[PDB]
Amino acid sequence: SALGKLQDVVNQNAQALNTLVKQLSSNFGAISSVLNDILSRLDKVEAEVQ
Amino acid sequence: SFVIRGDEVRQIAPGQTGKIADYNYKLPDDFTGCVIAWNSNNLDSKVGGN
Repeated sequence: SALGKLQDVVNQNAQALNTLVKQLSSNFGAISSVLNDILSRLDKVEAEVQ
Repeated sequence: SFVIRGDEVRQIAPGQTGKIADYNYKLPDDFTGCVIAWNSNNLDSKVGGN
């Protein structure tokens, strides 16, 4: 209960980096979250828009 | 300037693929300009084939 102040600073920085890494799996409305899987399955101008 | 059949005129644009685009005449992805076309059957066809 006392050392929770220092542990929370560790937990907040770990949760922030986990959130930043998990956001690589998001689409944002693109066809895919995987960047090679866009390029290997679309023509140049279409892949560029995704 | 060139002649091609009326179908293949659709390959004459930036970002297209197909043998006229890819093996004959490729426009840049950053092209600035106008593509102008017309049917020339009366000039460019001949009986027995041109």
